[PDB]
Amino acid sequence: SERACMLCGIVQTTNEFNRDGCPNCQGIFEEAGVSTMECTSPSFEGLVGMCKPTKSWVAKWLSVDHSIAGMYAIKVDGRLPAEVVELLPHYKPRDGSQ
Amino acid sequence: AGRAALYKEVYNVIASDGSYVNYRHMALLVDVMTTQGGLTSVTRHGFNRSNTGALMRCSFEETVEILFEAGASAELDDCRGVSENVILGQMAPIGTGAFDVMIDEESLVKYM
Amino acid sequence: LRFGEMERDCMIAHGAASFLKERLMEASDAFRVHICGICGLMTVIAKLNHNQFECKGCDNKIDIYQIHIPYAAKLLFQELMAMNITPRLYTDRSRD
Amino acid sequence: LKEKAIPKDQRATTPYMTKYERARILGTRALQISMNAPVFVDLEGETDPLRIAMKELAEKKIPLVIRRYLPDGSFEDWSVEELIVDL
Amino acid sequence: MFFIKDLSLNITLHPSFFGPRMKQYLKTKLLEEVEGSCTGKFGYILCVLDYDNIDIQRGRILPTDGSAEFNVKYRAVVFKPFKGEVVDGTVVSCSQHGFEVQVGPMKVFVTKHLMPQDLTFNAGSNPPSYQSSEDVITIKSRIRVKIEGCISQVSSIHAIGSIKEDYLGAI
Amino acid sequence: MNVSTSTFQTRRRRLKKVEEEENAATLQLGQEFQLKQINHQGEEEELIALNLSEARLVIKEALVERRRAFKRSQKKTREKELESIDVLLEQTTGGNNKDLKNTMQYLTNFSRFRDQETVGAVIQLLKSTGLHPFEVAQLGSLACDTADEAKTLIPSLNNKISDDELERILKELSNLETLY
Amino acid sequence: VGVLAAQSIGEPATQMTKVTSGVPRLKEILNVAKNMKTPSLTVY
Amino acid sequence: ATIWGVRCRPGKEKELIRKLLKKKFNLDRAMGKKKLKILSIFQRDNYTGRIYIEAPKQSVIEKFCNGVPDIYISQKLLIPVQELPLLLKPNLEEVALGKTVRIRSAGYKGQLGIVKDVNGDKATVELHSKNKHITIDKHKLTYYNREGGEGITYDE
Amino acid sequence: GQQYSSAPLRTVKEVQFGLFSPEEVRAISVAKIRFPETMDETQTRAKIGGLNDPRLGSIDRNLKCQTCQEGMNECPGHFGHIDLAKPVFHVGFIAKIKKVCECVCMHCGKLLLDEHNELMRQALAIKDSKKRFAAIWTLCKTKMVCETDVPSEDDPTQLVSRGGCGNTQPTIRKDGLKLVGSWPELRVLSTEEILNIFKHISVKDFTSLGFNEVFSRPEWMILTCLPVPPPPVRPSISFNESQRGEDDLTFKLADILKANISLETLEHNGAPHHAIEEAESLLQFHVATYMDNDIAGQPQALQKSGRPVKSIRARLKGKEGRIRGNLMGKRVDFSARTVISGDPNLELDQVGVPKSIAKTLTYPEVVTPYNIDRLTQLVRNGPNEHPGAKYVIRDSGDRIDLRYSKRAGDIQLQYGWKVERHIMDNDPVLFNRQPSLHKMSMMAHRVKVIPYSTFRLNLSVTSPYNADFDGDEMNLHVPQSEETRAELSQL
RNA sequence: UUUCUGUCUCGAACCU
DNA sequence: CCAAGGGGATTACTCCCTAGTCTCCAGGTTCGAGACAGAAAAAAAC
Ligand SMILES: [Mg+2]
Ligand SMILES: [Zn+2]
Ligand SMILES: [Zn+2]
Ligand SMILES: [Zn+2]
Repeated sequence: SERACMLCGIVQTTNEFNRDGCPNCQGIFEEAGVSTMECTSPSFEGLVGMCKPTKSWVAKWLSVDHSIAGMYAIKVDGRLPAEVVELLPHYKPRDGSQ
Repeated sequence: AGRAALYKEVYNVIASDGSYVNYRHMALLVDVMTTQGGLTSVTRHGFNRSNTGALMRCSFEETVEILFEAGASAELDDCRGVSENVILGQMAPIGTGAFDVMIDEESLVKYM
Repeated sequence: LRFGEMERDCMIAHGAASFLKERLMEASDAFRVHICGICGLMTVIAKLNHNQFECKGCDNKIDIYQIHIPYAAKLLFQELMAMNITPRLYTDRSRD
Repeated sequence: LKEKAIPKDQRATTPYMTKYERARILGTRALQISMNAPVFVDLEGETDPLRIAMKELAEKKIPLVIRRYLPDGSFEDWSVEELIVDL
Repeated sequence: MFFIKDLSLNITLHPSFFGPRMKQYLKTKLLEEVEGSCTGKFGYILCVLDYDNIDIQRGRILPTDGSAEFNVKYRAVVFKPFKGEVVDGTVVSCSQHGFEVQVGPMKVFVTKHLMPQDLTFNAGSNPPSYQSSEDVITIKSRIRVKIEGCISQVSSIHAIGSIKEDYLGAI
Repeated sequence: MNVSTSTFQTRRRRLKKVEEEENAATLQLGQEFQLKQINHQGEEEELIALNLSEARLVIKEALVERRRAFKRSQKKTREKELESIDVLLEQTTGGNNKDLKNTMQYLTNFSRFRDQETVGAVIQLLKSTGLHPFEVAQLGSLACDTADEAKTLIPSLNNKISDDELERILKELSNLETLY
Repeated sequence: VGVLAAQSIGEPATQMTKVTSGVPRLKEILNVAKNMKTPSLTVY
Repeated sequence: ATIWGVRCRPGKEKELIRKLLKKKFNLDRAMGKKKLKILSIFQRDNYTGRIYIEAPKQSVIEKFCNGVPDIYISQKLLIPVQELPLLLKPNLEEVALGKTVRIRSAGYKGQLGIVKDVNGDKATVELHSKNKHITIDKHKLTYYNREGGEGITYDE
Repeated sequence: GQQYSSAPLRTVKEVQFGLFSPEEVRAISVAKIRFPETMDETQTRAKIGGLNDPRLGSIDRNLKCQTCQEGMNECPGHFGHIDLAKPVFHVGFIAKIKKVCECVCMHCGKLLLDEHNELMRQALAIKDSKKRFAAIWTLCKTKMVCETDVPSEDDPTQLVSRGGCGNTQPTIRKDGLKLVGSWPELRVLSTEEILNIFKHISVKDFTSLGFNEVFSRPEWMILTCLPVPPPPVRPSISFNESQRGEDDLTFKLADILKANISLETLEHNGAPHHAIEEAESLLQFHVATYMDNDIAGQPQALQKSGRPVKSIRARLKGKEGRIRGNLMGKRVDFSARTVISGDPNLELDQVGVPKSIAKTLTYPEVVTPYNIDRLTQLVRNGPNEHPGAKYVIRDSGDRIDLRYSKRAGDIQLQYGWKVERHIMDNDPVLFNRQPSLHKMSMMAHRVKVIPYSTFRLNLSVTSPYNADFDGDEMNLHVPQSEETRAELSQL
C-alpha cells in the first residue's frame, strides 16, 4: 500500500499519493511529465517525520530543510526518471549511489 | 612443633569418641599437610593450589578454572598419578602398575 | 551400574590396578583414538578400510599412534579443543 | 639411555616378593596358559589357569622378570626365580 | 647414502607363540617388516648387519592384553638421496618427457628444460633414442646425473635430475 | 600408516611446526644427521661412513653370517661372483622381494675395490684426514681427476683441504683402483 | 598409603558422635581456620 | 543536535513509528498553540529493535511515550554529535511358536503355557500359571487350538 | 569402535596443555561453517556448510562420514571452525588478560619493569610459572607509566636507555565482559588493540610471564577463530520422527553464527561504529555464555524454553559434570545390584548369587585343551539353564548369539575362541556396599549359585560392610579377565 | 532365509 | 661561625576495612510433566 517518493523521500499512503502526491515536488513532476506512482517505490527506509525542517539539523543532513514538514525518507530504492534527474542537477541519489 | 601439635589435635579428636586409629595414618595426614613450608589445608585453596598434575587437580573442586590455568601456563601434566591415569583409562601405577612384567628369554631358552 | 569415586578409592587402596583399568575401559567404554606425533591431537583422518593414515595440518602420514581411552575422556578432550585448550598426547619423555 | 638401569648388583629393593607382584604374575601366567602358552610344569589334571600359575610360582618355574621402577625412572631388574616368594 | 645407523623397532607378538623357537619366528617377522620398506623420515632401509650378535632387548607384557612387545635394537645400512649430489645410473624406460634413470632402488627423472641444446629425441630408432653432437643416450647406457629435488611417497622415493655442468652425461 | 621405527635422539619435538632445515650438500644436515651419534650403551661417538666396496663387504659378511645361523638352526671375474651372489640371495629370501635384487645388481657392476686388504687400506688412509664422514665417503666413491672438478662436485669442501693434499689423495685412490 | 590414611581417618569421622570436639573439630583441623570457635592454652 | 536512541521490541518498528505519529497528529489536532516538541522520530531496519528520536528534554519523550507498548522508555541513551553523519549517511546496510500348549512329563504337567522361543529340541514356554519361563522338550507337549477343546499331539 | 588398524598400539603417558593458535585451528578444521541452519532445508540431511556439516561427522547411521568414511561407531568427529569477524575475549582468561595488560605497555608491548629493578630481578628468580607471574603482576601494578629509563647502579646520575614508549599506563577496571581503561579519558579497550599489543609482546617478555612460545603465547588467549565441535559432542534428541530437538550447544553455535554473520554484514556495509559496537558486544556475550554460563554480575543466557542454556563449563562443572561424573566415577556393565540376607551356612569368603543374576552375568573364558569338554558342554546346554553361555566370540571378533542360533550344538569350539559362560560357583566377584566409607567395604567373594532372588552373604562380613539386611542393597561386579580374577583373588 | 531398539530435561516422593 | 630543626612536600613502604567465589555425603528406586507459542509470508491448488 504505502510507498515512498524516490525524488525527495516523502512517504504517504497509496490513496494519498493518488489524491495529491508530493505537494513539495508536484511542480517538478508536472514539468518532467512523470506521474507519482512511477516515481514512488515500495522499499524505503529512514522515515523521519520533520516538524521544523528549518531548524532541524537532520533536515539539513537530508537536504529537506527548504521544504514543508512531513515524512522524508533517507533511503528510497529505485532509479528516479532520467528526465527529472536532468531537470535537477543538484539532486543526488538517496540510495547511496553516485 | 606445628606438625607435632597438629598430630596431637588429630589424635585428640579421633580418640574423643574412643576409636583408635594407627599412628602412621595420622602421621601421614600431618606430614602431607606439612610437607610444604606451612600448613597445606585440605581445602579448595590448599593442597589443590599445589603443582601436581593438572588433571589430578581439576578432579577436586575447581575443575574448569584449573584447566584454564593449565592451558594458559602450559602445564605438562605428569601422568604419574592416579587421577590422570584413571582419566586416560590406563593402568595407574597403584600397586600392580608399580612395575612391569617381562619374558626371561634367557631362562625360557635354558630349560628347553 | 556405576563405579563411584568412593569405590574407585577402595580399589586404589586394594591395589587392583588391573581391575580398575578393566572396569573403566573394557567393561564401560573403550574407544580407539589415532593421534599425530607432532601435534598429539585427535585430528587423524584414519581410513582403516584403505589403511590410509594422515593428520592434515601437520603434513605427516607416517607418525600416527592409536591409544585406547574412554569415550568420556575422548569427549572431554573434544570439549577442551572446543574451549581453546590443548589436550596433547606424545611418544616420549622429556624430563626423564 | 641405559645409565638409569641398575646392574644385577647394587640393587637395594627387597628380594621378598610383594603381594602385588604375586598377583600380577599369577594373572599374567593365567592369560598365557588360558591362551595356549606352554606350561612349564607337569600337570596332574589341573584345568584352572590360575591354579596352574600358582603351581608354577610355587616351583619357581615362571619365565617372567620385574623392572622395579625407582620413582626417578631408573629400575632394578629382578627375576621371578630369584624372588623369594615367602609370604 | 650408504651409512650405518643404530635404530630400534617394537614388535607385537602373541602369547600362543612362546616356545623356544619364538626367536627364529620373531626374526623372520623382523625381516618381513623391515626388508623392502622405505620412509621419508629415515629413508630406504637396505639391509641389517651383524645378525649373530644382535642384542634382543627384553619384552613387555601389555597391561591387560597378553601380547608381548619386544623392542629390538640393531644397526643397519640405509640409503637416502640429498639435493645436489651427483650420482650415476641406468636408463630404465623412455618417453616424450625424457627418460628415467635407475639409481639403486630409485628412478631419476631428467626434465626437458635441463637437457643440453645439442641433444634431442629421435623416434627413427627402435626403441626411440636420444642423440647429441658427441654423445649417444639409449636404454643400455650408463649416465651421470645430479639430483636436484626429492619427493618422498608412502612406500617410495622419487628423484629429479639434471645434466648441464662439465663431465656429466654418457661416460 | 604402519609400525614406524624408533630412534635414540630424544629431541625436544614438542608441538613444533614444520621447522626442518633444508637438506643440501652444504653440511646443513637434517635433525638425525649430526656429526655425533648415540651408541648401544648410551655412549656418544662420531658418525662413521664407508665407501661402496666396504658397504658391499659388510653386506656380504652379514649375509654369510645369516646363512651360518640358518644352517645351525636347521641342523637341530664378473661371470661367477655375480652368479654366486645371485644364488645366495635367492636361497636367503623368498624371491618376491626384488628390492634387494635390483640394489645388489646396481652395486656389483660399478664398484671399484674387491679385496678386504684394499678397502681396509683405503679406510686407514682416509682416517688420517679427519674430514667429515659423508665427504670422505664421496672422495672414496666418486672418481675425480682435478681440483677444480672436485670443488665444483662438492662446493661445501672448498676451504677444507688444500690443493696438494687433495691431489695426493686423488692419485693415491687412482692407483689403488683394482683392475677387476 | 595415602588412600589408606584417608580411609582410616575418615572411618571414625562418620561414626563420630570444655573445648570443641567431634566432626566440627575435625573439619576445623583440616580446614586450617584462623578463626577458632573455642581456642585454648595449657600453661604448665 | 539532541538525539536519543531508545530500545524497543525487534521486528515491529514501522508499526511503532506509525502509531507514534498518529498519536502526535491527533495530539496536534486536539491541542492549540503549545504543541509537543518532537522534531522527528525514525527507526533503522538493520539495527533492528531500536528507535531514534529528537526532542529538547527527556520529559517530552516520556509524556509522548506513556501508554505506548513495546517501547522500553527506561532504556535510552545519547547519540554522540560526532556519530550523527555516519548514522544518517545514505549508504548503510516353526508352527509351534506362539501356541497354547500343555506340558506332559515334568513337574509343571497339566499346565497351560505359551511357546515364546524354540532353540531346537527344547521349547521355551512362559507358564500360563506361574510368572516363570521354562525350557522343556517340545515333543512331549500337547498343543491346543486358539480355544480349548481337543488336544492335538505334535503332528501338525 | 573395533577394526584392525595399523599404527602402533600404546598408552598415553603425558598431557601437555596450551591454547590453539587460529592458524592451528584453520589447519586442523576439515570444513568451514557459515550457515546457521543445521539441517532440514530442502529436506536433505546433508546440509553442506552448516552446523552438523557431514564433513564434521556422521549425524546418523548413514555408513559414510565423508571425511573418514568410518560410520558413526568409529569416526571420532572432526572439528569445524569459524573465523570471527572481530576478535573476542575468552571468558576463562579475561582476568589473565587484565593481569597481562597491567604487566605490559599498551603501546610498546614491553614489561613495565625489567632486570634493572632489584625487586624485579628477585621476582624473576622464581622458577615456577604461576608464582613468578604473581610476583611480576604485584610489582607491575604499582608502575603506571612506561618509563624511558631507569637509574643504573654504576652511577646514580648515569641512566640506561632501556627503551620503549613514554606514555602513562592506564588503570584498568572490570565492567561486565569488557575492560575499561582510565588514563581521565576513560574508554573501553578495543579487542583489536589488545590483540595487536599482545602480538607485539617480545619473546623473552612473555616467556618471562607464565607463557611459552610453542605452548601458549598470550596472543592466542583471545579468540579470533572459534573451533566448532563435531556432531558426536552435540548429539540430537527426539520425541519421535516428528519432533527432533537439537542440543543446547548446537543452538548456542547457531546463535553465535547469526551474531557473526550480522556483524560481518555490518562491517562490509556502512559502519556506524555504534551499531557495530552493539553487535560486537552481542557476539562477545554469546561466545561468553556459550563457553561459560556463570558470569559474575551479568544475566545468564536463557534458552528458548527459558531455562539456563547448558554451557561447556557446566558440562565440566559439578558432580554431574564430566570429570567427576564420567571419568573419576562412571558406569560399567557386568554387574548387578540386589538385596542382602544373612546366611550362617555360607563360608566367610563366599557369597550367594541368584540363579537369574548368574544367568545374565557372564565371564569370557577362552577355549583351551584344558576346558574344551566343559565349554562345549556349556555351549550345548545354552543360555536358558544355568551352566551355559549366551555368546561365542570367534577368532574374527564377531559375536554369535546362542539363543538366536538353533545350531548351537552343531557349533564346534575351535581354539582361541571365547565363550560368555554364566558365572559358576567358586568364581571371584567383587562385593560392595554403596556407602564405601572405608577400605574393606569392597571385597572379593567366591560365587555360590543359589536359587532365590536375593544375595546371601556370610554374616560375619556385615561389620566391615556396615550391612544390616534391613532392606539394604549391595553391588556385585564380575571380573572379565584372568588378570582381573587373579588380582581379586590374591589382593 | 527379511534383526542389535532408545532419548534428554526440570522436578517430586521414597529406600539404605 | 656553628648544629640542629620543623616542616615543604612529596616520595617510600606499612597496616587495617567492604564487596565477590564456591561448596555444603554415597548411592539406588520408581512417578510425572515439559519441549513455549503467535504471527505473517511463500506456496498449493479448490
Ligand atoms: Mg541397613
Ligand atoms: Zn598433527
Ligand atoms: Zn570422518
Ligand atoms: Zn613503554
